[PDB]
Formats: sequence, structure tokens, C-alpha cells
Amino acid sequence: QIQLVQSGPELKKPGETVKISCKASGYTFTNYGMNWVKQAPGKGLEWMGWINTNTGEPTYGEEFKGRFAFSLETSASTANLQINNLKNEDKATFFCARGEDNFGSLSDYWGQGTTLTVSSAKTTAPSVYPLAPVCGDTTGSSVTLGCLVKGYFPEPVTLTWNSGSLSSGVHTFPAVLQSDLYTLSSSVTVTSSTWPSQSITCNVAHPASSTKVDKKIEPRG
Amino acid sequence: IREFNNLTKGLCTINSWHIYGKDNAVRIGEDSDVLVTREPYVSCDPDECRFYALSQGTTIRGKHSNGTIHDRSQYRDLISWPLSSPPTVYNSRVECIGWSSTSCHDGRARMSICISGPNNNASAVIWYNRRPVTEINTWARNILRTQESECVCQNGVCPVVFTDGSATGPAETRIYYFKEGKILKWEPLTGTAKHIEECSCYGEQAGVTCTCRDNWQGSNRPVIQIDPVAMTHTSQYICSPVLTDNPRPNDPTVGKCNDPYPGNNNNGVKGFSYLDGGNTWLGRTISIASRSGYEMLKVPNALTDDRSKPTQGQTIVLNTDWSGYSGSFMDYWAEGECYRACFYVELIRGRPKEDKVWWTSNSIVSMCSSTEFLGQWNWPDGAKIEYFL
Ligand SMILES: *[C@@H]1O[C@H](CO)[C@@H](O[C@@H]2O[C@H](CO)[C@@H](O[C@@H]3O[C@H](CO)[C@@H](O)[C@H](O[C@H]4O[C@H](CO)[C@@H](O)[C@H](O)[C@@H]4O[C@H]4O[C@H](CO)[C@@H](O)[C@H](O)[C@@H]4O[C@H]4O[C@H](CO)[C@@H](O)[C@H](O)[C@@H]4O)[C@@H]3O)[C@H](O)[C@H]2NC(C)=O)[C@H](O)[C@H]1NC(C)=O
Ligand SMILES: *[C@@H]1O[C@H](CO)[C@@H](O[C@@H]2O[C@H](CO)[C@@H](O)[C@H](O)[C@H]2NC(C)=O)[C@H](O)[C@H]1NC(C)=O
Ligand SMILES: *[C@@H]1O[C@H](CO)[C@@H](O)[C@H](O)[C@H]1NC(C)=O
Ligand SMILES: [Ca+2]
Repeated sequence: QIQLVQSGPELKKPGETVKISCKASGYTFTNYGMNWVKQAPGKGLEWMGWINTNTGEPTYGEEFKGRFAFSLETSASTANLQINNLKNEDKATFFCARGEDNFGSLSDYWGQGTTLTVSSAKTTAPSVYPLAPVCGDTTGSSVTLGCLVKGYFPEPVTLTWNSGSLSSGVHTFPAVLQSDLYTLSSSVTVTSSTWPSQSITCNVAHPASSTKVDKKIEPRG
Repeated sequence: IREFNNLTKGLCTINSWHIYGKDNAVRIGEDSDVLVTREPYVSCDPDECRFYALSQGTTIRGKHSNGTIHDRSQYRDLISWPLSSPPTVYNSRVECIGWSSTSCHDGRARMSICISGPNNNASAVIWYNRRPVTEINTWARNILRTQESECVCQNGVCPVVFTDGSATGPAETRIYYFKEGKILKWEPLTGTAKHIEECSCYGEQAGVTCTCRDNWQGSNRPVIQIDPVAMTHTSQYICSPVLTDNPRPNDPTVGKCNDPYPGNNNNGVKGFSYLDGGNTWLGRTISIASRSGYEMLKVPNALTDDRSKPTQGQTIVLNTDWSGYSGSFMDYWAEGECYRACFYVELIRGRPKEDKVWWTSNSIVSMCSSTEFLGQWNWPDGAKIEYFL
């Protein structure tokens, strides 16, 4: 039906330029202009502007006329936003969303969001640990065991237990930046019959480094 | 003609639409003495067709242009000027004074009707042959209004649809019957239609059809058919799931013929439709929420079917361009076997959506039908709000 996929999230150090792509599907590009929105973390939603996907000409918001530049490859129905001289205060997730009407007073159908971290910090791979318990039956016939993904940059990391099969019982806690790097953790609770009998595993992917890790939480107690 | 007109013919096959007129008023208006207007329409004399519109009494560049968002004021004047020229200070013909109007030629002379007033003491004066002939005063004292399209005449009888009352409630609509400016009869709205506003009318085969706006609950238009011979009428909604008012909910799969189709209330925009069985064409804005884009869609037996989805279309104004009011007109004195079906679309520019300027205004596009299946273009007002700064 209508789908708008955006580029993968980018790491750029202060000063560079970044072109985020929004490849639109499902509708007819030429009849519906594009809205670009800014979701800062601590602030909520900001209309950045709109581009007439027919004539090509853009209306910028006041907070953005000058480092942001909307453009599009109509041939591929892609609308692209570029930010020149990245000031770290551009740390956000920019959305493309369809202007239902002329000028965009209604964004029906939004795209997935592209995240931008403007940092000078170095890409650092994570170091993954299996957090087995000093036994301790965690409530009725359940053992909870974890996996700690420590010290990497940047976000994200893709933690899955047992290649996706362990989907219930999982809590992956939000990653937190301790100044220069990230720490992550998830727990999973399984019944005693299941472990140490079946083979519980943590698979962790940090694609920035190009890292794919698989830790057996083997019983060390 | 030297004789009254009878609507003897029927519509011709609508197979596509061809451009009939484009005034380019705001584009030219950045440098000539083009008048600020809004609520346009077109009407034909037996001898020529002209553009009519409600003037705001200022040039678009003139400093008094600021604040023309207001619909009614005592500087409003109904004017006419040649087909496809701008409303120029030096060539518009003022037709009567007021902020609501209808006008139409009965074959001999023409009637123009301009309502003027305070919102609780409004008064219509029915001009016939450029002289003031009759005057009707407010029956419900809350804004007396009429068509903003042309009326159709038959054998001297021209029905006209007047609504006084609330645009948010029950209002008090009534069909009036003029012959030579005098009031032949007037009768109250009847039928299942809940609230009538800004009726668009075309005549064929001695019957006149109006497609209006339900401001209150409608998102599907009330259709009034009037019989100018017996001075009778009925109203209903259009059965089709293809919803044509603006704003509107998104079209259902089954529509509604005897009640408003529920969803967007206390709002609408004037519109039209040619209602003729297989050969029914409905016009609508493309945006479900704003007057941008205009398209014509063929929805066979739209009037009568709660399942009629479209079978052919045509784009008039892209969704990236602005549109507005639309209505029907025809050249009843056009030599043919049949009536060529035409419409106009008003193209609003200014406030509120382009508020970088302080004036609202518009230009006009109009089409008539062709039986050939011609190619389509899309027809922008065309001005750049940035050259007026
Ligand atoms: C050369 O010129 C010729 C002549 O013009 C060109 O051929 C014409 O091309 C037209 C466009 O390609 C074509 O029109 C289409 O006709 C089909 C019938 O087969 C008709 O369905 C289409 O109308 C729908 O689609 C348009 C957009 O495509 C919508 O804007 C429109 O509203 C109609 O769809 C909406 O309502 C339907 C009915 O309820 C729904 O079923 C549908 O889901 C849709 O819903 C959404 O839109 C509404 C408005 O936005 C909204 O209210 C609702 O809630 C939903 O959100 C379209 O008109 C002509 O048929 C064709 N004519 C001829 C004679 O061939 C030719 O291509 C040109 N050649 C070249 C090379 O350029
Ligand atoms: C007429 O146009 C002027 C601009 O030509 C409008 O002026 C603004 O009006 C507000 C009050 O509504 C002032 O406080 C602003 O400082 C004015 N500045 C600007 C940049 O326009 C005026 O309001 C308009 N409206 C009418 C009815 O005169
Ligand atoms: C017009 O129609 C009426 C009936 O509606 C008829 O009596 C009259 O003679 C007709 N006149 C012409 C010129 O057709
Ligand atoms: Ca409505």
C-alpha cells in the first residue's frame, strides 16, 4: 500500500554534509509533495518544510532555510534532504511524510525516521558478556539470564536471543551513553526445563564495526 | 434572442473536457489594475459569454487589498468583463451591489440578483434588464444568501435557490420563481436534503438540476431537481460512495442517498456535477481536507446507486496547486443537437494559506465537454507569491 523507506542512520562528525534519502512507494509521486519533519529527542515534532514533487520547488521553515536543502530523484520517486555543516545540535531523527494536500497541512503516511548522531567519537565495537546467575531460581520455576553488550559507538546494536526464537520473556533495556560509549543489557526468563538443557544464546550485531557475536549463556555457577 | 428560451435539448456525451477559458488574473495582476475578487462564475448571453465575480473593491496591488478574507462588506460589487480577460478596473461592468449573487439570461434580457446587508437585516434586489425590479428582505435574519453560479431560465421562469438561516444548524432554504424580475411563486425546501447552500444549476429537457453543499452534516451533496414548468422541486443526496464535498471523510464502498454522509461537519466548498445516468460526471477537490487539486470523474448512475465507483477521469488542477469553488454553466444559445457541458473552477490565492500577502484573490479556469477523448493538461493559476513582497 503506501510505503516510505528511508536511509540507514548515519554517523557524521561536526561539519560534514549528509544526504538522507526517502524512497517513496505505493502512491504517485508527482501528485503529493513531501514533508520533512525533525524529531529532536528532548523536544517533539518540528515541520522542516515541503517540496512540490511536481515542480520541484521547496518551502523551508524559518528554523531551517540555509543548511537544509530538499531535492528529489523523481525518476526513482526518492525525496532527499541534505544538511550541510553539521552542527551537533542536528542530533535527531528526521522523518519524511507525505503531504496529503498542497503545502503539507496533513501528513498522512510517514516514513520510518533516519537518525543522526553528529559526534566526533570513534566507532568502537562492543564487548559482549553472558550473564549467568549464581543459580537463584527467579520466581516460580523460572531462571532469568542475561547478556550485557558493553562499550561500543555508535547506537545501534541488534540483540536477539536465540536467533529470534526466544521472543517472550525478553526485556532489552535502552542503551545509555556513559560519556564516550554505550552500555546495553537484556534479560530473558525461561523455565527451568528449558535451561541449562536447551542452548540459550545471545546474538549481538553492531553493524558500524561490522560485528556479529553469539554468546552461549552456559551455566557458570 | 428576441424571444424567451426553452431548454429543449439534452446534454451531449461527455467523453473528456477541453479548455474553454483561463483569465490569468493574479499573474497579470502583479502589474495591471486587476481587481481583487472571489466567488466567480460564468454566464452566457444569447450573444456572448462573460466571467462574473464578486469584487472586493480594490486592486490586488492597491493597499486596500489587505484584509479581503472577509466575505461580506459594503465594498463588494457583482461585476462582469469579457471571457478570458482579467477583472480590470477599466473594463468590468458592475451588475448590482452586494456580497452574494446569481445572474442569468432568460433569452430576452438578464436577471442579476445581489444580496447586501448586515447579517441580520439583509435584502436581495432582483435586477432585470439592468434595472432594479423587485426586492426581498431577510426571512430568518441570519445571513440571506444565494447561488454564486448562474440560474437557468425556461419560458421566462427562472428558479433561484435562496438560503437564510444557520450554516451550522437547520437553515431556512427556499426556491423562488422569477419571470421578468417579478416573483411568480416561492416554495420551501422539500425532500430528504438536510441543509442547502450554494447551488450549482444546469438545465436540460425543461428541468433544472442543482447540485449544492450541505454545510451542516454533508460530505455528500444535496441534489435539488426543479421543474420550471410546474414550479415544483424535490431534494435528495447523491447515492455514490464517491464523496465530493471538501472536507470529507475518505470515500466508503456504499454511499448515502437520503441523509448526509456522516463525517465532516459544519463545513464544505461549493461544487457541481452533471447528473445523467451513464453519462454522469462529478467534480471534486483531490485533498480530503483542503481546496487543492480538482478532478472530474465519471461515475455512472451516481445519483441513484449506493455503490457507484468511477470509470474514467480527468485532472484539471494538480493536488500541488490550489483550487476552490466550482459550478456549472452551459451556452444555451450554442447551435448544436445538444448542450455542451461546462464548468468553471475558481483558483484561490492568498490568505489564509499563503498568508505572506495580506489579500485573498483568485483566477478562473473553465472547461466544456468534448465527445472525442482528448488528452489532459493541468491548469495552474500560476503566480509566485514571492513577487508581491
Ligand atoms: C493522455 O491523456 C489521457 C486523457 O485524459 C490520459 O488518460 C486518462 O488518464 C487518467 C489518469 O491516468 C485516467 O483517470 C483515472 O481513471 C480511473 C478509471 O479507470 C479512475 O479510477 C481514476 O480515479 C481515481 O484515482 C485518482 C488518482 O488516480 C483519484 O484522485 C480519484 O479520486 C479516484 O480515486 C479515489 O476514489 C475512488 C472511488 O471511490 C476510490 O476507489 C480510490 O480508492 C481513490 O480514493 C482515494 O482518493 C480520493 C481523492 O483523493 C479520496 O476521497 C478517497 O477517500 C481516497 O483517499 C483516474 O481518474 C482516465 O480514465 C484516462 N482517460 C482516458 C480517456 O484514457 C492518458 O493517460 C494521457 N496519456 C499520457 C501518455 O500521459
Ligand atoms: C493591513 O496590512 C498591514 C501590513 O500592510 C497589517 O499590518 C500588521 O498588523 C498588525 C496588527 O494586526 C501589526 O501589529 C503588525 O506590526 C503589522 N505588521 C506587518 C509586517 O504586517 C494589518 O494588520 C493589515 N490588516 C488590516 C485589516 O489593516
Ligand atoms: C416554450 O415552452 C412552453 C411550455 O413550457 C410553450 O408553451 C411555449 O410556447 C414554448 N415556446 C417556444 C418558442 O418554444
Ligand atoms: Ca460538509
